[PDB]
Amino acid sequence: QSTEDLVNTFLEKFNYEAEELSYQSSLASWNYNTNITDENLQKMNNAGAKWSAFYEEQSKLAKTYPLEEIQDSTVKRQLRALQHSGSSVLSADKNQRLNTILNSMSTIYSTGKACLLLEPGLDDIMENSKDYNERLWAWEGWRSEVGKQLRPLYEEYVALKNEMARANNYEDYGDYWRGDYEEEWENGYNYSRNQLIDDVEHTFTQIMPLYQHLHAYVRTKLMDTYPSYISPTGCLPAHLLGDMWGRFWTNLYPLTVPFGQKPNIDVTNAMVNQSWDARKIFKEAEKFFVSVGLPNMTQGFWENSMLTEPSDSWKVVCHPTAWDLGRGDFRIKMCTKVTMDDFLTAHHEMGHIQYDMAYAAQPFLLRNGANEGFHEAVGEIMSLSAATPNHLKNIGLLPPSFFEDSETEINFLLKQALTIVGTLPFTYMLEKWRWMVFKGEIPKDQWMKTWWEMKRNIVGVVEPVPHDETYCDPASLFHVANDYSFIRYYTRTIYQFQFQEALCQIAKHEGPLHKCDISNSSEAGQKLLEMLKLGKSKPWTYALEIVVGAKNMDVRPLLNYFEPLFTWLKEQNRNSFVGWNTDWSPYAD
Amino acid sequence: LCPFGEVFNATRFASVYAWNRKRISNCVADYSVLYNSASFSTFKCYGVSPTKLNDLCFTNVYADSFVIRGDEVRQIAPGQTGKIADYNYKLPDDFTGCVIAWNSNNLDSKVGGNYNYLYRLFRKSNLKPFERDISTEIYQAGSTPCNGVEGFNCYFPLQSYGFQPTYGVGYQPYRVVVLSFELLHAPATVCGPK
Ligand SMILES: *[C@@H]1O[C@H](CO)[C@@H](O[C@@H]2O[C@H](CO)[C@@H](O)[C@H](O)[C@H]2NC(C)=O)[C@H](O)[C@H]1NC(C)=O
Ligand SMILES: *[C@@H]1O[C@H](CO)[C@@H](O[C@@H]2O[C@H](CO)[C@@H](O)[C@H](O)[C@H]2NC(C)=O)[C@H](O)[C@H]1NC(C)=O
Ligand SMILES: *[C@@H]1O[C@H](CO)[C@@H](O[C@@H]2O[C@H](CO)[C@@H](O)[C@H](O)[C@H]2NC(C)=O)[C@H](O)[C@H]1NC(C)=O
Ligand SMILES: *[C@@H]1O[C@H](CO)[C@@H](O[C@@H]2O[C@H](CO)[C@@H](O)[C@H](O)[C@H]2NC(C)=O)[C@H](O)[C@H]1NC(C)=O
Ligand SMILES: *[C@@H]1O[C@H](CO)[C@@H](O)[C@H](O)[C@H]1NC(C)=O
Ligand SMILES: [Zn+2]
Repeated sequence: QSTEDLVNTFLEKFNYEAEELSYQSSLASWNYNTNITDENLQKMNNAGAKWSAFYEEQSKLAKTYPLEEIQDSTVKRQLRALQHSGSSVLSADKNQRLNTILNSMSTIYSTGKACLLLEPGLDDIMENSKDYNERLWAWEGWRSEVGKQLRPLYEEYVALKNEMARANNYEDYGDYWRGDYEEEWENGYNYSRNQLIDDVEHTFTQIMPLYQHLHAYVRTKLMDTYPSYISPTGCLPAHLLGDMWGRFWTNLYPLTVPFGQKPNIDVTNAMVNQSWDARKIFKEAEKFFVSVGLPNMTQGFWENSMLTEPSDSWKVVCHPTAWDLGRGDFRIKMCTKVTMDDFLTAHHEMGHIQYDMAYAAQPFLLRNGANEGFHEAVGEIMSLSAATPNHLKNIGLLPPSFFEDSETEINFLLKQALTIVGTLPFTYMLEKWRWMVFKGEIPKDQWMKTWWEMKRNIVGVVEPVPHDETYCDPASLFHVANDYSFIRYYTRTIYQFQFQEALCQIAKHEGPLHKCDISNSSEAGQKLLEMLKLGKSKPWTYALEIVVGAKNMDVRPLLNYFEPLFTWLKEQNRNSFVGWNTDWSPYAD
Repeated sequence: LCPFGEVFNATRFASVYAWNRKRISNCVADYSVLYNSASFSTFKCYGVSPTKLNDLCFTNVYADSFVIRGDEVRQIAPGQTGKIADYNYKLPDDFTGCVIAWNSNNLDSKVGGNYNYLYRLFRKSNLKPFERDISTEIYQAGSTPCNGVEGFNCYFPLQSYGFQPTYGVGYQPYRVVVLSFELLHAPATVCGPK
């Protein structure tokens, strides 16, 4: 008769009534993405609406059970997951206004027009064009046309989100996002929300030196294109960052390459010679994942999955995805080609599929990752281990006479660094700005005067043209125009190397870390599937401590990964000046 | 010469809660045709081996045929616990008989969702060995009963499998037939030569 007794019965019904309404929605969503017609949209919408209505009804009617009497550990957290969802209940009249505001704010970004739509033509100028003037006007124009219409709408958005956060006994909307890492346990495995601000603020100081060096070379390797256009002791302009906003530096590689006479490790020609196809690639990936002790792929995987372009004139999107529809259904959707780039994605998706298969035995509410970064971090180490010279030689796609050169290693390390390390200050800065704005500490009348103040101080990027408060820069990002957390990547970047170091140490590899390999080892995969089977049944502190042996993030493994690049680069700074000055302005010398 | 064949290859099978009973008497037993089926995933015979079937025979034999999932096959055994082993069908500890199961996904699936198979997930107490209950009374969870119709804290006691062709392996439909013997005062008739 106790409350726990009623809770158990209420949960044992939900665990089975959710599994159908989830399966129908998953199948409806998959069929539209597979076939694309004018009639499947209605079915998908109907299934989604039914599932959402069922979930919202159950979440509201599950709030009549107090949590204080629950004794079992996992049973309390199942209701914690069920009850917190649906917290966006503040006012019926205001809900429609908020939804209309969100849709209107998202609409302009989708239908953005600039003389060329965002995807076909606007991206090419920022990604490949090397003309100063062409990018100079384009970067300003994208903000001037699309951005200026988004500023007034964003004013009420923050107020409404703050009111919604204060409805649920929170402080600000940022603290609502910060609740994906909050956990309550014994003295040894507890995490409090306000610590997440501090811990990250630690993990950025130790990366401060290395990034500084990465700011130097590029600065002295972009001098050649523009001899007397940018000062050699100031901040890098935003429009010369290889992207519209500056998230990645990966497209500056042709401008800054140390040794252009040595080609990178490419095996596309060897694949062409031997007449490979998609099934061979996926069988090679299956071999890679089974050699490390993990299980194999089910029978239905090869029959129900789509693994090529449909050449029968039907339209598809076929963006690379992996689907766990539910109840034993696993599929992978990707337009396969015969280049080396898809070889990495083959392992990347199989990692997600294996992680999904790992925790199928847990209750329905616990079938997910430990937090918002584990799921993606698991699938990156497989691509890292599948792109090494040793694996390529062992498989057979590479001649046995191939050797390894120091210049090749340096170039590979710089290529990976320009993609990974360069995105951390930007990711941290955006979240810091958003958190401060949500707190409301920053005055509304000086937002730009504050935003650029961060840009020089943190990431060292200076605007080319002065701007007033009319503009609204952050809305230019897709992840900002739509409500989405932006702190996932910072955690995933650290977690992948944190896992890789431990796995390679268990595999007993001798040599530098970046030349590791985890194949032919049934111990590392066995240890990994120890945490992959947990799912969300235990807090992520236990999941982390099972593998690495600690309780918190450490950035030392990432510094150990780039030790050769750091040491080799350190010599080139002797006849140069490292750092930037917050003293120069575009209008005054 | 009783037709064991029609019991196995029958047109329709029943739900787990309404487990059908077939009584066979005054005939002969032919176990070669059952052994040579080559389509049995599980063939666990408990106290049953072809070595000594030709010296002792029984009087009457009971057969039970139903449809279950793929991962619930292991629960049809003496002493097993779970949901189907205490609310639907229990084997007595002193059980002498055979259990046969086979995959039948090709016949009992529909893209839109087959909803003609049911199972019971709530009850007041465990079922006695070889006991059945098809009660439609609304199961009661809390101390306070509800006036014959459900809604809050009251739950209907039956739920249906939504079989579809593209499920996994442990969720695909399976057909199970259990054969048991009796040793009453009737004349021992079911045993044949050669
Ligand atoms: C996890 O639990 C520990 C339990 O000791 C918390 O430690 C608290 O630390 C503050 C700061 O010194 C003390 O004033 C408290 O007395 C300590 N105990 C408690 C129960 O608060 C710790 O803050 C918790 N959170 C984290 C992230 O470690
Ligand atoms: C695959 O690689 C082999 C490597 O020798 C190629 O072989 C030669 O191809 C030319 C024509 O392109 C022939 O004249 C030669 O006789 C082939 N062999 C030798 C020993 O040189 C081959 O063409 C490549 N492609 C395929 C699909 O076989
Ligand atoms: C995973 O499943 C595959 C089949 O999909 C297994 O592959 C077969 O393994 C047997 C082992 O004796 C070989 O004889 C077959 O030729 C293999 N392929 C096929 C097409 O059946 C595989 O062994 C399974 N798991 C493991 C341990 O890798
Ligand atoms: C139950 O009915 C099926 C009907 O198909 C029987 O299947 C036959 O099996 C024999 C071999 O035992 C084959 O020679 C036939 O071709 C099959 N089909 C036909 C047309 O009958 C099955 O044998 C029957 N059950 C038992 C236990 O005998
Ligand atoms: C998708 O739908 C069209 C129209 O019904 C049909 O012709 C086609 O076979 C379906 N499947 C594929 C592979 O496009
Ligand atoms: Zn991924």
